[PDB]
Amino acid sequence: GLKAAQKTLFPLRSIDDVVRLFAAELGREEPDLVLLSLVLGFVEHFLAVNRVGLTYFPVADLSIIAALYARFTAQIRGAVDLSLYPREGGVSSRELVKKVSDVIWNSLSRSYFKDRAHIQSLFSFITGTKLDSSGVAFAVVGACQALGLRDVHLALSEDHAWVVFGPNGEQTAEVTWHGKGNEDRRGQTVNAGVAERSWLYLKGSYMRCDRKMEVAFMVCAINPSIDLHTDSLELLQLQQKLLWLLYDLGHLERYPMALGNLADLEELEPTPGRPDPLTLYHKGIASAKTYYRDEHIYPYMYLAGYHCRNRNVREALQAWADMATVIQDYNYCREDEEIYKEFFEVANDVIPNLLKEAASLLEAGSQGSALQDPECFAHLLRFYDGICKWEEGSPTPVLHVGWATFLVQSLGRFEGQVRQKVRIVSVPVLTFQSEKMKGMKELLVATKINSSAIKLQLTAQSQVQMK
Amino acid sequence: RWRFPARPGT
Repeated sequence: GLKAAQKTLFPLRSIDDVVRLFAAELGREEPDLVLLSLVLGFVEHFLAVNRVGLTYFPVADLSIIAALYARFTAQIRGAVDLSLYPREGGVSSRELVKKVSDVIWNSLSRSYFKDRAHIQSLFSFITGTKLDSSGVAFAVVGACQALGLRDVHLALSEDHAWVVFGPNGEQTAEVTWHGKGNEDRRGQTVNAGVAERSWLYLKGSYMRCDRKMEVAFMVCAINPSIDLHTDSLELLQLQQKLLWLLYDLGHLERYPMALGNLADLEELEPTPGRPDPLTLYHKGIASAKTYYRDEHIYPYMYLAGYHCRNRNVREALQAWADMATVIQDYNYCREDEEIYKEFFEVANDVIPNLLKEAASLLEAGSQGSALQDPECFAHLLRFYDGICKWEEGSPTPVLHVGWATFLVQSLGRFEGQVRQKVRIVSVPVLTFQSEKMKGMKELLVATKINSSAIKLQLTAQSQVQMK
Repeated sequence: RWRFPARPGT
């Protein structure tokens, strides 16, 4: 049962009408996740997946949306008999959460590409029987709301989603898959992953959503992609307007990644009278420092990316150095491969390209070049230091010889006279945390870097060729 | 393609 007050804005005839619906729901005791996800999925389908016939905006008629809502609530209420799972004290049981997870899981198409765009929403679940990884977690939370289970909430790391529930909201349960070819842990807590200090569980400093943050998640989950070359302007506008709505109400306060998304949108198409992208990226970092012990990587990656795109080399290097300063206190574990790929691409592709362009510009007489700034060299060294310290104590190594040629090249982009200015001190001035960089210190100021010795010190390799 | 909601980059 949609309530009478939920129906009065239909039909939705524009972006702004969708925004009004979100504003109305966010003003309610609890925003209706099912309704809002169905609307977003409907509007995304007809703006990104199939634009045949589009003349302005795909009008969302109440009859259509209500029929979709009824399919969802019918399935869930039919398959989950709450009488089998008595609720001690206004809180849900692990068995109940697992049952809801199973109902969503078991509904899905037997075989489909899980990496497709536009399979995030309950519209996808209902019309295509398809969901992406995190979409399954959202759908479990939407189903639990539909069942009246006020204590079940979405939990988010930077690369995974699960639920919290139970007495004081203190229980965790896996409800979806992560990655590819990992083994399902649905029903289990996340405690092993927290205890092993993996990036995937953020040492426990992950997001525990309220209902409003769950709305923010579905908005971040909007995918404006039409194809590899084209985005939907309509969906970008919608996402941007919804994020500002949430921002103004306070619901992005504890959501760094949403703040960075909003900053990226503002760079693309600034809203008059709003904060600059940089202000927003800094707010994201502040959010991570305030609520999550400064244990998140992506607030710094968002900032660095902005600086990189705008060829602020100094500030890009500083932000990637900061990114490494966070990662150093993690152990690199089996399902952390996405953050490995991000650091690998920065070290072995992005930074080299940036420094190569800097080198051409210096040849053409640029002033205040990062390549002549010793604090820029210090940032490069701190980036590598953090990666090396990350590797310390980890169950799987990080560095290999495929990193070493890029390190030598990048070091060599700074002339010896620049490199000499950095003073490396023990516990521009820099202090290394990692044993690998401490051993590398003397190699760092020679006019021509000793490539071979660098390679030996960065990697496990301890011998040179026999012959 | 698929990326985790609000992950930076592409």
